[PDB]
Amino acid sequence: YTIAALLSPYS
Amino acid sequence: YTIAALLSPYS
Amino acid sequence: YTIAALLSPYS
Amino acid sequence: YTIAALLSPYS
Amino acid sequence: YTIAALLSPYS
Amino acid sequence: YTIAALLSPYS
Amino acid sequence: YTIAALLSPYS
Amino acid sequence: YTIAALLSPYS
Repeated sequence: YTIAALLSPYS
Repeated sequence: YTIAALLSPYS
Repeated sequence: YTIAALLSPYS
Repeated sequence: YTIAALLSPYS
Repeated sequence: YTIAALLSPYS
Repeated sequence: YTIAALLSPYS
Repeated sequence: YTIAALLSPYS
Repeated sequence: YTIAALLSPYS
């Protein structure tokens, strides 16, 4: 399988 | 702010 | 007799 | 994905 | 902050 | 199969 | 001839 | 996964 996820939360 | 992200999942 | 079978399961 | 299989049964 | 996530993949 | 999960996030 | 077989796969 | 197979060839 293949998975790609990106998360760049800012405050 | 600045954000740069790249994702190239392959299968 | 003769037999030929191929199986390439992927996940 | 990639798959290559050959079968030539003879009788 | 508060976060709640559940993942139960099966095969 | 069987699965049981509980999540009660508070803020 | 006589044959007896049982299979109960579970998931 | 689950698999169940039976084969009783006779001659």
